[PDB]
Amino acid sequence: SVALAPHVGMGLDTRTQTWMSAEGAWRQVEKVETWALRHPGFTILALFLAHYIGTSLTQKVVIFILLMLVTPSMT
Amino acid sequence: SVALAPHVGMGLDTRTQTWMSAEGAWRQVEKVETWALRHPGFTILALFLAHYIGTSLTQKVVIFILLMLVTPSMT
Amino acid sequence: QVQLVQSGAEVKKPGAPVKVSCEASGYTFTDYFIHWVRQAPGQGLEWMGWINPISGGTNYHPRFHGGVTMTRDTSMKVAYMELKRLTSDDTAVYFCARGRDFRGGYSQLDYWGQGTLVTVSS
Amino acid sequence: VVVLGSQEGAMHTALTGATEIQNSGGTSIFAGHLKCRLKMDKLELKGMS
Amino acid sequence: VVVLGSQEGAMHTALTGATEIQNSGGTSIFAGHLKCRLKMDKLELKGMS
Amino acid sequence: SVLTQPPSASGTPGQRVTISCSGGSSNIAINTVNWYQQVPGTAPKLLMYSNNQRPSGVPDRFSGSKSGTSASLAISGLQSEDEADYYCATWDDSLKDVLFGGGTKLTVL
Ligand SMILES: *[C@@H]1O[C@H](CO)[C@@H](O[C@@H]2O[C@H](CO)[C@@H](O[C@@H]3O[C@H](CO)[C@@H](O)[C@H](O)[C@@H]3O)[C@H](O)[C@H]2NC(C)=O)[C@H](O)[C@H]1NC(C)=O
Repeated sequence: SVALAPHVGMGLDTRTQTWMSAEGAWRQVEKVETWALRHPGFTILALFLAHYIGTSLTQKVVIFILLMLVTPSMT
Repeated sequence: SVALAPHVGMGLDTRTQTWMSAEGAWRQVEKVETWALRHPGFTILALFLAHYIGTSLTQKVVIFILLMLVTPSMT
Repeated sequence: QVQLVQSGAEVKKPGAPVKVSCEASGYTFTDYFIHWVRQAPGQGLEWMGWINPISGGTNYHPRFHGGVTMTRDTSMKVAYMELKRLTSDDTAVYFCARGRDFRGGYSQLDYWGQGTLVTVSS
Repeated sequence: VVVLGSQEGAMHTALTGATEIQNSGGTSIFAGHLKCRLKMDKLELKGMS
Repeated sequence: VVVLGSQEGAMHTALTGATEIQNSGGTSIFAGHLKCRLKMDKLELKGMS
Repeated sequence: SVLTQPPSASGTPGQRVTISCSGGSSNIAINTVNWYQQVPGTAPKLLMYSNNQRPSGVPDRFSGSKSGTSASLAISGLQSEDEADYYCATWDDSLKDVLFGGGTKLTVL
């Protein structure tokens, strides 16, 4: 494919190993983390957006985590 | 692999268009759209989560849209 | 050893399809290429198209897409090329050669056969 | 107009959750489960006596 | 052990936001940008006479 | 682009004669050139299976390389048995096809 929609989580799994598990386990996460360490500018805006949206620490945390996670994965 | 993390927003602005502006302008939204059309199940879960966490209207809609964007991209 | 028999030369009439068989044994046929280079009398030889036996399709020279077809079989390790249309132009001997899949080796035609010859006339 | 290269590695990266089989003439597809209702009707121990 | 193919189209996909620089002899970087100053004192009107 | 090499004559006394191959910025300036010599009327053999590497051709006297847009071959101690047509073929990557040359009628006196 365009390698943007990996064939993952289809549910039709078996005891045997998949094509690539040791790397696909952390591929997307490592992309997000290298993004975040490269560019901290988005973090300030994400913190502000989570903070000034109606704030209960549950809501603030979930909004901040999602907003900091979505932009890197889906640029 | 390297197919992930394009430097779409890298900021080296230019007047002429880029390598693939036409496709890259919409490929991510295309991935999300085809993921949603393939799998309708996540919509119910996102609606449930937003409805039972969103205190207000705007918080609910923001939570719903972020959840519906992150998961297809994180797939 | 590794070689290509290339069957025997045959000559036909215009407006009919002719076949050129090309068998190469002695090595694992799957990995390597077959190139099908044409050579005219008193003229330079030009290459037309690959065929990957394992999964490959035709990738003809721009001059020859829709003019020739290439098929193959893995069990017998033979590559088939046939001429879907014989005009007066194609009066030459057609070759076979083994090619590598390396980017620098697309032109690597190490081994060649005898050369099946076909000419067209009334 | 450009031909946009070769998508092979993109494919190999894409199928990140697919299983594996073997392709040698016919294909023996591994990685599957099958239930079987065993029938112990006629089994008898050797050397009981 | 496997080989994981070739990353040609992978790289072609990756360089989405980059520009194009046609290199035939050395490099010829197009899509440039540059600031200039025009000192226009010595511009004859050419039609005074 | 397309490659064109010239036909030329030579003599049986040993001398360096250069079969120059000229191409473009997309076909030979970046890729490995391949040199072929054919005994006329039969199957051509391969003379150089890399840029400057010969598999089993006449050693120590057939050697050449490429410079920028041009590739060249040098032969030393050329006798009569070397009467052959010499071909330079390079892989064109823009048109996704190998680019064979017209041919040199290298005649040795
Ligand atoms: C796609 O482009 C290729 C070239 O890039 C076109 O190949 C052209 O094909 C024609 C006929 O097949 C060639 O004409 C022939 O020229 C020789 C020259 O000696 C002449 O002796 C023959 O009688 C014949 O007229 C033409 O030269 C060739 N062009 C080349 C080699 O540059 C091909 O037709 C194109 N395909 C299309 C438009 O569908």
